Amino acid sequence: ARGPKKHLKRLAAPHHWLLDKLSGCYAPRPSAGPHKLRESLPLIVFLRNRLKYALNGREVKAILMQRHVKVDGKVRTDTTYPAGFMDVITLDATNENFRLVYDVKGRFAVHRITDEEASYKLGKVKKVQLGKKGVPYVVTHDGRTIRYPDPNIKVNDTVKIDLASGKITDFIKFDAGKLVYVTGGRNLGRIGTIVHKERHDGGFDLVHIKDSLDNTFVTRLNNVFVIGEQGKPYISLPKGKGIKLSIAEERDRRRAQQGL
Amino acid sequence: STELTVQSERAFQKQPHIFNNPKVKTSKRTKRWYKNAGLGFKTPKTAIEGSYIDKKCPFTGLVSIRGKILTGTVVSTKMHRTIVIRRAYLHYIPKYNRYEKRHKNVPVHVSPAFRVQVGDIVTVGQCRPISKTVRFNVVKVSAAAAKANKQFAKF
Amino acid sequence: GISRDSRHKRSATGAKRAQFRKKRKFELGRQPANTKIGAKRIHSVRTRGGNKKYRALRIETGNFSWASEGISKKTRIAGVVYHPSNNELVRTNTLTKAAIVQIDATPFRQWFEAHYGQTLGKKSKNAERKWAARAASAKIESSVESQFSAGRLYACISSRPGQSGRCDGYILEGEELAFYLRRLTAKK
Amino acid sequence: PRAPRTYSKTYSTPKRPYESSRLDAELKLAGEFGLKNKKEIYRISFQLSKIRRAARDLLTRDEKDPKRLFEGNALIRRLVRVGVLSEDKKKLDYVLALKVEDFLERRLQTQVYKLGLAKSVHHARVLITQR
Amino acid sequence: GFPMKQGVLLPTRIKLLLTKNVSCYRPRRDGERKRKSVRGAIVGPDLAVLALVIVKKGEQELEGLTDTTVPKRLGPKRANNIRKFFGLSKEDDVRDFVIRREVTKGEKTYTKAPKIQRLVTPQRLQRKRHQRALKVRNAQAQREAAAEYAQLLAKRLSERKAEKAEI
RNA sequence: GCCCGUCGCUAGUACCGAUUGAAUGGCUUAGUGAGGCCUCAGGAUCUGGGA
RNA sequence: GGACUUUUACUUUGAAAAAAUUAGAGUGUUCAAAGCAGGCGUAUUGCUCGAAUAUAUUAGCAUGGAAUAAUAGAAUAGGACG
RNA sequence: UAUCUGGUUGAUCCUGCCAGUAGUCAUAUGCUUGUCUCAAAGAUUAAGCCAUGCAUGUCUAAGUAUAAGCAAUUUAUACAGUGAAACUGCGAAUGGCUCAUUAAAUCAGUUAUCGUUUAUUUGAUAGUUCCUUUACUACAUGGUAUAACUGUGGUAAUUCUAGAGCUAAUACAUGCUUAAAAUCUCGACCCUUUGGAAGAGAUGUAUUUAUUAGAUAAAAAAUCAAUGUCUUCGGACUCUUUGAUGAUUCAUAAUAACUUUUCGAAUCGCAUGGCCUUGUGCUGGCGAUGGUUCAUUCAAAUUUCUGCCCUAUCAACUUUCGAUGGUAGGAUAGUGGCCUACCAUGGUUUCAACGGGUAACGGGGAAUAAGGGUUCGAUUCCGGAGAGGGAGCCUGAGAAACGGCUACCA
Ligand SMILES: [Mg+2]
Ligand SMILES: [Mg+2]
Ligand SMILES: [Mg+2]
Ligand SMILES: [Mg+2]
Ligand SMILES: [Mg+2]
Ligand SMILES: [Mg+2]
Ligand SMILES: [Mg+2]
Ligand SMILES: [Mg+2]
Ligand SMILES: [Mg+2]
Ligand SMILES: [Mg+2]
Ligand SMILES: [Mg+2]
Ligand SMILES: [Mg+2]
Ligand SMILES: [Mg+2]
Ligand SMILES: [Mg+2]
Ligand SMILES: [Mg+2]
Ligand SMILES: [Mg+2]
Ligand SMILES: [Mg+2]
Ligand SMILES: [Mg+2]
Ligand SMILES: [Mg+2]
Ligand SMILES: [Mg+2]
Ligand SMILES: [Mg+2]
Ligand SMILES: [Mg+2]
Ligand SMILES: [Mg+2]
Ligand SMILES: [Mg+2]
Ligand SMILES: [Mg+2]
Ligand SMILES: [Mg+2]
Ligand SMILES: [Mg+2]
Ligand SMILES: [Mg+2]
Ligand SMILES: [Mg+2]
Ligand SMILES: [Mg+2]
Ligand SMILES: [Mg+2]
Ligand SMILES: [Mg+2]
Ligand SMILES: [Mg+2]
Ligand SMILES: [Mg+2]
Ligand SMILES: [Mg+2]
Ligand SMILES: [Mg+2]
Repeated sequence: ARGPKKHLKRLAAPHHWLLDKLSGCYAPRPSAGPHKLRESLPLIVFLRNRLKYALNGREVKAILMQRHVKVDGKVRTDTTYPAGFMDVITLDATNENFRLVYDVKGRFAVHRITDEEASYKLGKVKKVQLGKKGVPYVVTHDGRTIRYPDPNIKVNDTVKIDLASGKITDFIKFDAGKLVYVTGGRNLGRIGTIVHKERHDGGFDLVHIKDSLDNTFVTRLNNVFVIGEQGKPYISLPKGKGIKLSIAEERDRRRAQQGL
Repeated sequence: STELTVQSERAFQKQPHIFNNPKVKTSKRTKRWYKNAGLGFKTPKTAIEGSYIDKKCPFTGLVSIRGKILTGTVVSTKMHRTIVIRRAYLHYIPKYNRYEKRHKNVPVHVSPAFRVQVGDIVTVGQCRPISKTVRFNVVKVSAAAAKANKQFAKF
Repeated sequence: GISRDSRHKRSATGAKRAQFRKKRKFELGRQPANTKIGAKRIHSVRTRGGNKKYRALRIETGNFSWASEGISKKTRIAGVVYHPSNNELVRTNTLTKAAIVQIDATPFRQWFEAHYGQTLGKKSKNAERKWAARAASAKIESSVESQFSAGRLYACISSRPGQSGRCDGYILEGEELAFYLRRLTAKK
Repeated sequence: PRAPRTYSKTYSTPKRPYESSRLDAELKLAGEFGLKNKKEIYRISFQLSKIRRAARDLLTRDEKDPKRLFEGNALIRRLVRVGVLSEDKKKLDYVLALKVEDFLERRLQTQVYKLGLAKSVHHARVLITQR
Repeated sequence: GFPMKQGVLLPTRIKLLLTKNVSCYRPRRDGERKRKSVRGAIVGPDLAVLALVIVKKGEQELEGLTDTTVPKRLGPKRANNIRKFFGLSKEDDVRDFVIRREVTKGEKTYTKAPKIQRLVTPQRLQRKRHQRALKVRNAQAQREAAAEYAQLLAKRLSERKAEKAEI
């Protein structure tokens, strides 16, 4: 309908943000960026709706424009900048670092990380092509382009990215039995090693997954994000470790911790 | 369809960028290109052995099979190089908790690599639009003749 | 302007269809270049998304390659003699892809006799070396060698003059040349 | 273009308009818990109706089916919470019983009277509204 | 009041479709064209005003015209225009040839000059140097990273050759 | 006792009906055809063949 | 990796899947329709639970079943294996 | 949350409808009306018509300041603060509103691009630009023509503008530059071998064409033409380099050329330091704006499978002037009868085509509570369409735009 759409009616806004139905009408429409609209957490949301550091949206621009906030290393000043999964958000003042990884409910959690871990990030490589002049490149889920990767890096492998400098320093192949983080679907936020891949030529590979509770599920290969070895992630996980408790199990945990 | 002639158009029929150098004396006159369409569809031998041209041929032409896979049952072979199949299908109606017979005709391209007749069951594979109505291209014959030669004269 | 929608047009059933929405520019069409021969005239058309397309109307030289010889020269286009689509393109000498044209020969003759030292139809040092190194390899082809005597060579336009602004092509050869030769006289 | 405000109505009117047995039965309640409306009874019968519908449904599911266990237990402790469901009878075939009067005898207007403090439900009403 | 328009010919008035960069129309909006009445270029008794331009001077002076003279509002601003308006050669340094306009502040007289442009200055030359530098500095950096990869490829081949001679 | 139809009064509805009756809306033949676009020209003026 | 595969219906489990609505959990908006809040302290420089679940049916995808109901098979053998 | 009752008879049991009863995010109207919270609302009829006002404008240290503007102090005799106006850039293609059209259309779920365009955001990305290549090309940086303005004017009348005189750039228009290397072609010469050579040109990216590489289905041999590297000069060639997809003529590269030749920074702001042969030399900090190609993101455009209300007092329909297919072209961002040539005779239908109706936008949904159903959805979210009716088009990444233009009709 004539051109690019610029608004977003709250209600059409993605749910994992947790915005209230009333109080306004629109939700902030995520800028074009390194993460898709529907799977992103705009800076406005993070600074005010999660960290509670700002009350106004107008106060969020106030915070940002002093370059207090900086994403994956760079300063960044875009109220609705599309922060996304694996990104690293930093506040120099307040000496605070953050990673965007998922809940178990499929929400972006406030997860505090050490200055040391704020060094780097993890990127799923999403395609590996031959660039102009024969220079091979990889391209990761957050749309970084990295020239001259290791030949043994293929698609779906995950990659340790420097940040300070753009380079790669490692890569975990997509083998049977490797720590996986689920990034979409219902099983969003669950974690579980990998059992086996259903091939399916020309239409969606299924990836059978089992966690550290001997529980099993299945997602499309698209939704699967390797992050290390069973036992050994390559980043700190949120509390929960992505195990998914039954509504009963959750009930009891909450009503077992009852006495003030 | 094709049959005979092959060089029977106003334009000279050729496979693009498949050059045969006249300087180099060859023993097969014309260099021929083909692929396999994938999804484990055998490129039949008439496609390679052949000399027909068809740039809408799944195996010797510039189409690709991607998308859907449909198996219909062929109900008309009157159009040169294209067929119409009847897709055989069956359809539920909740209020009455029974079904009702339905059908849909589909037009599909058919390479001279295949030799289809009315009655054959035919597996078709989706491709880019190829004509006003055709979005499908034969790809494999599950049939044969449907007991034709088993109907000759008396004893 | 010219719409390329399908939504005019009867449905495969034979049914008539109602108008739903007006013409959109993104289904638009433009008019034919109908490019002719001689004295360079080329206009740009502004296409979708920024982007130029070059409408050659009138052209006198194109870049033409002698496939089997692995070289390509720029020549005058003498022009048109056979067209598979429409014979008025020929009579009007109109330039389009697939047009059979005659080109010039002289640039290909100069090359060949410089490269082979053999001359078509009818004393340097290393040059002698190279020529003698070639041949058993200079054996041309009957129906091409004969074209040079007339100073005019058959060629199939292979570019799209109305889109690219270039009128480029290859020299006819082998069976393909045989083919248009046969038409060229089985109609003359 | 703003989120709709959701509402619900909270009562239900009896089909037969003039059934004197039901009409007596309703009035007695009105004068026994100091109500002002047939609606204040119509309301509770509606609250009940769904609680019962809920319970009915769960009962049709298997003994110790996950949903049954989760939402059934939850429904019970909610009911126990306010004092409609007695402690002993605590497993939903009794909520399946229950009764309008059980819900009534837990209103603040009645509890204010039940232990002294008012002596007559009507004094008890007047006291409540008057802050 | 309708204006004349060079080129139309005609001694009447006509309505024309005008564009950007044409007389008798100032477009309000990019790509806007308006249809507008226009008077022809040929003179006739219908004209309220003829616009003449003395090309050369008669035998006598015309009062408020040849006997009064009014100076150009603005002086040369761009570096070389200052050069040509005084004929100077790139040696003389413009800075002092730039014109200066006086203005009184009651009991203060101020002097304000333009701001020369395309004037060659230290700051510019520094930015020329710098870009020249980056192009080369990158170029060499870009060569290294290739060679180092060629290494990674070379001694990978040297793993698949001490492997393919192990078993 | 019941009860059928023509005939007569009031009121209502629909039907047939000269008027080759009327009206609105959607498509459309043939004829005429604005305008922008594309194109063969043109060349007030104004440059270095071009605008 | 090569070489080939009689067709279907039905059923199962799962994936992919907007929110709001709906069913429904948690939480005393004073109640309630709602809302998605809120709750604890050192109430002087903070601690903390949430923001579930279900449904989502026809068609398409993916996995298990082999009853029921169809299809096809070797009889002028142009049958089957090697 | 599985209920019925009144009325045909003298009375009776039925069939059967009328009436009662109950709800309605269901509208109107009548009467009556105190408090809290909540809060729909010119859809239905007339996508009928509209007085006036408002609803789209916009500036950072960082494109353009000689306001004959304001301000003065504070280092500023080029400029330097602040800033009207104007140029330039960007935006006005979002939003908001309505439901007229629309019945295989749209829409939903599910697909496809190996079928394309894509401002912007994000990440990558450029040593090649000149020239018969010693008396040399502005790089210490090349060209004017214009607004605002001054001043002369025209009309009853508008966001009308004319003649004259100025002056800017990240507007317009031009136009230099940088290492080493390797490979190709030519070849002055010398010498006959088995044969080699000084030095001459060409090789950025993009555009167009033609050509070749892009292997791999397990292993080996001979010969013909050209021609590689190493000679223990009969001869050997040993190790020989390979990306992605289910699938490609894919990504990428190589050869011969082609082009009214695309891009390859003449831009701006803060800082002013190092280095010695003391040239105002040579270096050099942070980050703005820009820029080609690729990727990403926001998109778009088409597209697969299945699903629509009433209707036979609609049975055959489709090619007038494309209906269904084949070939070639043209056009398009691109597939395609999209359009044009040639050729053929196809395409749909009782499993309801084709035609008609709809007081028809689709969907999420709403009402009604045993279950199965029935009715509704102009309308808070998604999709589509429109801006009195039609068509045409300029700008632009994006519009067939209407708070844009153009014509016709009202
Ligand atoms: Mg935004
Ligand atoms: Mg796919
Ligand atoms: Mg035919
Ligand atoms: Mg034309
Ligand atoms: Mg400047
Ligand atoms: Mg299911
Ligand atoms: Mg939900
Ligand atoms: Mg009676
Ligand atoms: Mg009676
Ligand atoms: Mg009697
Ligand atoms: Mg009734
Ligand atoms: Mg309304
Ligand atoms: Mg209206
Ligand atoms: Mg000033
Ligand atoms: Mg809108
Ligand atoms: Mg000029
Ligand atoms: Mg520019
Ligand atoms: Mg080989
Ligand atoms: Mg390979
Ligand atoms: Mg290619
Ligand atoms: Mg200094
Ligand atoms: Mg009728
Ligand atoms: Mg009949
Ligand atoms: Mg065709
Ligand atoms: Mg004709
Ligand atoms: Mg016919
Ligand atoms: Mg019917
Ligand atoms: Mg309607
Ligand atoms: Mg609706
Ligand atoms: Mg409806
Ligand atoms: Mg309506
Ligand atoms: Mg519109
Ligand atoms: Mg109106
Ligand atoms: Mg019309
Ligand atoms: Mg319009
Ligand atoms: Mg508008």
